[PDB]
Amino acid sequence: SFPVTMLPGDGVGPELMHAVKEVFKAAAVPVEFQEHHLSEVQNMASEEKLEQVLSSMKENKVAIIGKIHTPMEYKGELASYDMRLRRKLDLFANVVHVKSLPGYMTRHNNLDLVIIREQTEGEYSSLEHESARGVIECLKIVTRAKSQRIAKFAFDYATKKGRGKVTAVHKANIMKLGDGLFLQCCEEVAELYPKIKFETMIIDNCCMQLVQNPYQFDVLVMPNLYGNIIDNLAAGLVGGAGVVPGESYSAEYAVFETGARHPFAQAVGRNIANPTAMLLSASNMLRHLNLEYHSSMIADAVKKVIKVGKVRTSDMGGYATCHDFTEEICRRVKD
Amino acid sequence: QTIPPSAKYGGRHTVTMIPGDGIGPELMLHVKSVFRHACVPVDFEEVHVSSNADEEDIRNAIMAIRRNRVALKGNIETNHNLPPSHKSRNNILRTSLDLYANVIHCKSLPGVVTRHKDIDILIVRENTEGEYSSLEHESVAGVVESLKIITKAKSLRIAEYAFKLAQESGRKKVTAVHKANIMKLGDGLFLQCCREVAARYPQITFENMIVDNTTMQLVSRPQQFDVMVMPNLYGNIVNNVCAGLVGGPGLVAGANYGHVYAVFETATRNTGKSIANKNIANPTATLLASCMMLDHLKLHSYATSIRKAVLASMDNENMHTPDIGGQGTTSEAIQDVIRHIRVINRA
Amino acid sequence: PPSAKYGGRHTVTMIPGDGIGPELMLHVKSVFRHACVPVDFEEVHVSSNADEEDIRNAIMAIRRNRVALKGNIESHKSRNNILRTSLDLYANVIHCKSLPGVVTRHKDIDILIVRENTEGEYSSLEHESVAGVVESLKIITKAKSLRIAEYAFKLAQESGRKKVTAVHKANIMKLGDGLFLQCCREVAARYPQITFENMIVDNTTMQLVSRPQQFDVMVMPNLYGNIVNNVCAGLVGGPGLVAGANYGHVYAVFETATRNTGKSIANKNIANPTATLLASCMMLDHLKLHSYATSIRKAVLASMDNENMHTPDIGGQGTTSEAIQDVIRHIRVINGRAV
Repeated sequence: SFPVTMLPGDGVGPELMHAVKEVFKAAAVPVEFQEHHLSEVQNMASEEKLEQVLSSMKENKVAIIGKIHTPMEYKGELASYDMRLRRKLDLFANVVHVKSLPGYMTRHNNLDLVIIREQTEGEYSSLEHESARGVIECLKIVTRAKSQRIAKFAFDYATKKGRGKVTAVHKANIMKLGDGLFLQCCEEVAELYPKIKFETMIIDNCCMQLVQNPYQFDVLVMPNLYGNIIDNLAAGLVGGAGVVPGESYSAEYAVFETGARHPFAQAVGRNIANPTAMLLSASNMLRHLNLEYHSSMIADAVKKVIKVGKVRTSDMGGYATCHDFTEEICRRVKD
Repeated sequence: QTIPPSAKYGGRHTVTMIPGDGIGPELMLHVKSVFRHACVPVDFEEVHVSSNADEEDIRNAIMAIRRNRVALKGNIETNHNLPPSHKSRNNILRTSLDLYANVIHCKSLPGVVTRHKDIDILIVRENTEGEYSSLEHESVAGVVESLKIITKAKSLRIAEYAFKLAQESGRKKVTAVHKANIMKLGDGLFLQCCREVAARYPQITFENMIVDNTTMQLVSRPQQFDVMVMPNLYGNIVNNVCAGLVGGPGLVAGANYGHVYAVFETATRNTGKSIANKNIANPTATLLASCMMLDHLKLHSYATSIRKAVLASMDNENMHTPDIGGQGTTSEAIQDVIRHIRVINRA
Repeated sequence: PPSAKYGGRHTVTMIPGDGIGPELMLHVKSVFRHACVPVDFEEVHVSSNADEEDIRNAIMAIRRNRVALKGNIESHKSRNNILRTSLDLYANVIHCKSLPGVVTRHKDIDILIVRENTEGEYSSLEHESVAGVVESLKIITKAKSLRIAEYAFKLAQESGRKKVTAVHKANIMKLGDGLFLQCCREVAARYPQITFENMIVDNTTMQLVSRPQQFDVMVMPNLYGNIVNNVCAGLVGGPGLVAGANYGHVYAVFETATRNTGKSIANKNIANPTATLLASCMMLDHLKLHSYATSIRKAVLASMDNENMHTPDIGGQGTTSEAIQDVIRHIRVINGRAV
């Protein structure tokens, strides 16, 4: 069998995975999970065991995590861990599919995009100090390396998945040399993939168009701050954090997580959380593990039960338990 | 320039792939299918290549190759030559890529019986300085001069490649091919070009041989040869002959290397325009091209499990293609190799 | 192109600039003339008149010859700064040496100071975060630190020196200097036959006025320069003595230590040529013409053993037309070479 590390994270994190456990244990997927429990999110004060999580990660080459929810003004520096972790696994690229699903009927439909987000640079590098009493100065960082590389990943995904045009989001009309530098690295690469048209949209003007006509876009590449922004805006369109899956690759390692942060409300293991986002990411994980059988079954199993609609959870216009929904995934995958 | 690093995002190396004209596409899809069954972490960047619009677009098609340092291609029909100005579609690519070394691998096949058996030969030759001269001006009518060119520099670069090939692969004899007995200076220059590097690898025995007797020596006792090297002019001879010894053009993997860039091509440059979509073409060469393409990505584990397969499927008599004397169709072969291809290491 | 090297006398970019260089360059022209030096000159114009692109054409001349010798000149930036960026000159050297001809307060001095030029930075920018509050940024690159640390150790093995010292303030800036200290520490393990030393800049300055003999080679970030530089300049006597040089990965430009024009002492035939000559001395040392340099070197220092050949900036009464023609005498010339 194949062993993949599982980081439950905080919130419904563990309650999600235990459904992916029952799903997997119901489709005979040959995967033992060397659970590297509790990446600390203040559930357990834990830190600099990232190398211990990397160590199983230097082995199994792939993992799926929950969400390392991040704490506020605690942990002293509260240097964001994921990124901290992210820095460790060099997970510069974070890719979140936004695929409207057959059953879910939102205010937007049949929409298919893909969000591409850098994870090392940007403001997420905790570079802050006091210039004087109540005068706080915070850094925005862009590396033309880590920007050229995310632009490099940006188009090579467009060609590999056959997409039309990528559109780079920015605010360089303000930070003329910051996003301006990043904007240049994209055109320097956009000229290299001439089969793919390429736009540059001012950040806000995107987020506006995304509520009016997000159908105009295809692939979106941006730094981290605009990323974490667009990621949550987009998932709300398709359905919310309960369905939207996410992947974050690296040089060799590849990670699968929920798309958005999490349902803000503290459902907290009342078995009212939706496992869809995990499962889709989880099947998109088997589709990377060359078990293209199991992945292409699980998705259909999940995609069907949604389009059925007889069973939905709080986030999807219905009321039904997680295990209620999870069994029906398991039931509709046994026959 | 503006060139970036070719990178491998989280597993799958991204390799450029060109379908071509004639047999090219109908084979590539099996190579895809072979890989996809073998769970090979290699993604493929298709690029429509030529005979549809060989003017400026292909060029946007060069770029994909200049990106990923490794590509695999089929063949392109020759230009009509109406332009009659160089413009070898295949050639242009190897020019703007500085692809100097051309390498083929004629090996005997236990399932392909030939006049001779137990053959293993690696052939090496240049492209822009290994003679094969163009030019050819008419001084006055009825008189034409051709100007074969040797460059001492590219002669040593192809020489060092011949020996850097032998040591990494555990070979034992490099044998130069030349006609220094007739063009004392041109081929003697290449000869002394070989002698210089030959002393830098003393463990590797070195030998020269005249192109004439070398051809004779092939059809009689070709097993004596291990590594052969010549300028590009004499290659067409040695290549097509060593090709036919172990079988035919559809059994020889090929490769054009650059100082950094590496392209994989079939041993025999046959368009097959007459066997279009006949489900007939011999895949065993094209497959073997993917084999050494994996060996160049340092993934031998898969190139080795693929290689043992294609030898495996070929040994049953029924799988041979018409071009080598069989009665089967490609679809049976590809699947029979896929049959032969077990789930090593998956489900 | 290639560095031009027509067989016979080599070609060097020559530019007098503002200040006494034009008066100086012709006297160094007379020094190279008398010493039968097979070195020609291609003089190039400079700033404060032909602003912007006109200087670039002259740089394009310096783009040819990998070596030049210059005087001093002078929002935006300076011409000397714009030149060393346009040539990526990242090794500014000065040779502070005691002179038997002028007794200072201390004797027995031989010191080579090398700093960077973009690495020290500190001129990068600044922002008025609020009224009255400014952020200035020290910039320490690991690469350029190593690269200037290598230039220090390689030059020391070339000039036979024994000791190389790291001047820093990592005790207060634990990271910027603490990166530069360990940056030199990696290099020092690769030159074990050379003793390596670190020192706070404070205790280093206190040692200069008390025991400069314990200093062979001093390497530091370019910020600390003006302090250590202009101190070791006045330690051997001041500006008109110490010879300067700006090297690069291929290019190498020589100049005086202090960039002062001395526009007050203009055409008075008063200014000390000592440093401007010593700049040609180690500039010939770069062209490996050590024979021609070892002559001019000992010739001026023995000609300076006289008190009437000093200049007012060091205490004497003599003019330049004297000591110049006087060193012309002390250059022993037999059959067209320096013997």
